[PDB]
Amino acid sequence: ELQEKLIAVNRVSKTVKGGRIFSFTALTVVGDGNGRVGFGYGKAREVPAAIQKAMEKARRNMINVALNNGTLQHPVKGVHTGSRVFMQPASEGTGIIAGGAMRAVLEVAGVHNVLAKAYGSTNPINVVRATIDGLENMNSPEMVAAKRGK
Amino acid sequence: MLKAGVHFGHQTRYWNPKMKPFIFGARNKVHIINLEKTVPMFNEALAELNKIASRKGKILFVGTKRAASEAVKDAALSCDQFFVNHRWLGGMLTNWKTVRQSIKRLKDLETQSQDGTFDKLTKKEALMRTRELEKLENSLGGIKDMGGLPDALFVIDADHEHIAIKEANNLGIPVFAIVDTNSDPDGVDFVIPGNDDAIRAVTLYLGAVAATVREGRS
Amino acid sequence: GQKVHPNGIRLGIVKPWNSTWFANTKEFADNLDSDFKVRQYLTKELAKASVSRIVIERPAKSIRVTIHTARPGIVIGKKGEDVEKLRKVVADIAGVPAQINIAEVRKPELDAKLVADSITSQLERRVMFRRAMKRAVQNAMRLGAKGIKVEVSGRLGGAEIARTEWYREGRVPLHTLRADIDYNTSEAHTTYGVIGVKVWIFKGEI
RNA sequence: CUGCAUGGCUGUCGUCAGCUCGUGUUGUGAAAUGUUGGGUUAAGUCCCGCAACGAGCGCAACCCUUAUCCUUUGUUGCCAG
Repeated sequence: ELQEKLIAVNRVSKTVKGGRIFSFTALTVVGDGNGRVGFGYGKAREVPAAIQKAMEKARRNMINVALNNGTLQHPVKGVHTGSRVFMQPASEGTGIIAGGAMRAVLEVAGVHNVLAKAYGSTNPINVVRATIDGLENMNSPEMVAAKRGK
Repeated sequence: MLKAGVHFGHQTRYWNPKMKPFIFGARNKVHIINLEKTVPMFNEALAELNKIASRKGKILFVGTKRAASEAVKDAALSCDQFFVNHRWLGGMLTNWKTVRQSIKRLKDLETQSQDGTFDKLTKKEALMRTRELEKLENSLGGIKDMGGLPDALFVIDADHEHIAIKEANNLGIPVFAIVDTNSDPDGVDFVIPGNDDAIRAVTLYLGAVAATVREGRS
Repeated sequence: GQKVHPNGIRLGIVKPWNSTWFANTKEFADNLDSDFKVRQYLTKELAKASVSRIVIERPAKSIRVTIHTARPGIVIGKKGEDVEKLRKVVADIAGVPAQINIAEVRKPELDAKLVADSITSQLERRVMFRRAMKRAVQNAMRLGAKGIKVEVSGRLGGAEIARTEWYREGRVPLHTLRADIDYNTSEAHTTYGVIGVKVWIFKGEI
């Protein structure tokens, strides 16, 4: 039950020379559904091809997480080009919730029980890389305690 | 090894600060490497090369410098290595995600030349298209069965194979080099004493290192 | 615009002609009306035959028919003598002895008349139109070609409106006069729409 | 009456030189790099060198034709031997 998820679509229109041209960009995620996350950028002259390039990069990208029991133990921040994504462990209700570009990212990591906001740039290609910087930043307790001698 | 005590090569007063610990003195007025340490320095790196080959790491030999421009396959035909002898440029290894199209194009010939469909005319394929395959075997045949990027790189001279060192240091590939009297280990991760301009010597030296890559089939 | 009539004005360019006939100009309209009549009774004994096109030549005191088929067995029938029915349906209309030639189609999944049939018979079975359209192109472009375009119209994928969507691979020179384009329009004619497909195939100039 | 409902028919920059597919490398990215530099051309044209390569399209080539021999014709045309 591995699932390949889309975050956002963008269209960039440029006057040439005489007349105009336009291309589309997509941002997708695949990961592993538990403890591993991965994302891809894709750009083409049509939406289905931009998504197809993005999936072909997202299956060839990976990040390992310090994850246990599908959940967070501490608040964490991650930053990329003005996106300052801050994450809190969410309990006793709905698990998603959170910013519109984060909902698939948490679910392909297996951590879709988290309240997250962007606190800056809302641009999805900054937001995803600030959310993933937070999944890279988090650690186990376990390791934050195991830094002690013996 | 020195056997009858004979010593040859380049440089009779000059040597670089990075070679300072290898040279012991001079013989036949040429600077000589310490004969007590040559064999264990050579064996040290040759065992790591055998271990890379024993975990299915593929070994790429660069023979652009004249003393190996044929010997890299003519003195190594039963060693299970891959080879390059053409002049290097930017992208000469780092562009592999594109250059794989030429590998796909080579396999499309050697999957057709074996069939009787290729033989039924006098020259249209059985001469004109064998001349097309034998042309691409010359420039890419020495890497056609490798795939992706190398797991170790070997060079005859770090002064002349310097762009193969550059492209390997861009991909993260460990580099093995031969040294004698003037060498810079910047971008090189293993060094061994040997020959770089012999007429002679290099043919036997290539068999003394590359045969440990076919031991990786064990 | 700039779609033109490929089966009309473009069909006489870099291609062999499908009819050749002489008549007195005082009866030209009646001999043009019979050029259709000698097809009307014939394309009903080819109804299963996967024919890409037919050619009907009317020399003096003669009529000569060529059939370009993907299935040469189904036009010759039991013991291979049932091909004479293709003469007898036109000789009974023209009132002169008729000749028949059966010609083989090279790569029947690269011929525009037959590719549009192989898409229409999938749309009648309610398959996802993009799957049939993309498989028709990935098949044809691997059999040969320099480029191909497909355009599907009517009730696309379960849509509440008629619509039109297309897909193209390689080059399709529609504004070039010497391009030798192979074309067809087909229609499925259902209780719930007309459901149409149009295909343009390019394989080489002249 | 109206291209201010269309299709077809063509008109134009213009024989202008430039436009894409599979790709590499660089940047968060618009996009860049290459297609820049040295020589040159009818021309992103042909070369030299280089972080770029293959494959296509247009150009050129291809197709049409003219300036003059050779062989074939040989008349009620031509006429040298």
